[PDB]
Amino acid sequence: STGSATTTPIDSLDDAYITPVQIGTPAQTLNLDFDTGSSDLWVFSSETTASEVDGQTIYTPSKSTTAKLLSGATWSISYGDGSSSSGDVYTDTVSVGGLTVTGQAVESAKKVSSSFTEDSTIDGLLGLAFSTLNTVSPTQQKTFFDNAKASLDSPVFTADLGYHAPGTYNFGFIDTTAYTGSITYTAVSTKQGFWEWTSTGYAVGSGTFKSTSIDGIADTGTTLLYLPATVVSAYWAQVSGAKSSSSVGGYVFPCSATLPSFTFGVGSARIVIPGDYIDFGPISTGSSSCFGGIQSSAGIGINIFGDVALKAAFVVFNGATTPTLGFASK
Repeated sequence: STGSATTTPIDSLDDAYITPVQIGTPAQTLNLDFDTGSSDLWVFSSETTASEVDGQTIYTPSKSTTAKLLSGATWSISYGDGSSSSGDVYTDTVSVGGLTVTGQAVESAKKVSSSFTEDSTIDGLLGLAFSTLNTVSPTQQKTFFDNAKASLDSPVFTADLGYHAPGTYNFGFIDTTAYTGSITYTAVSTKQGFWEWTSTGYAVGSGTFKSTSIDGIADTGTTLLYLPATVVSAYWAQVSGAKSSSSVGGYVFPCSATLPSFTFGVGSARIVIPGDYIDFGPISTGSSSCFGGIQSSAGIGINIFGDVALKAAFVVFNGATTPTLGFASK
């Protein structure tokens, strides 16, 4: 079997992407944030603290004939951005783009932190990292992809994120019309639970390519590109007036600037991020100071190939016995 679903930016900056997901019987459609950087599928629900819901669509398990409480199971998760959520667990039928999993753990939010409440466009998250990071206790649960894997024509999914435009998540097949040239595959370490790989280096604008290993994770759930301070400094030094602002929380630059591209290496291949992709607009409404899309990972503890990088490519998440990552231009 296969699935194919369109994923849509939540706002004009591509801060995140939502993909419609059918949960329960009859279907309850929720718009979820597909996150290759975590492994919980959780949703706003009829159990969510009422004050903490502001415009989201909720999952009501009592209205689903196929929902069953997973007795005793709870979950609790905190993300790199400081946000969090927690609750209990149902199993139910879950379909993404025509692909159906029965018995999927659907984690029902009792509590969510303010950033989730404040984002009315996201009804929950669908984790696509490795199931070893799933937070359900006392019995850890499998991700949607993990559950679907054996039924899929091929044990893969692909992320094809658009720049200021819709894109596609495919499950079980590689759309050879969706990219140009060939796909370069690179090794993955699952040791931390992530789609962790090593980039072979970088270039800034039309500059010469710097060969250097950069360990990081492919994370659709993170907006920006987080890299070592050396790399980030090298990039922003090519933008007149750019500086790191402790008050704002990263590199800013004059909104009058034309940004250079940023190239990253995948084995011998190269993915080019256009400069426009690195512009995240005024730090505040009307400001002439703009926020940069490439930021330092120092103090995160890991480098993150977030949406800024991934939307410049067609990305294959290969969940074969020996997982790998593929990148193509598009």
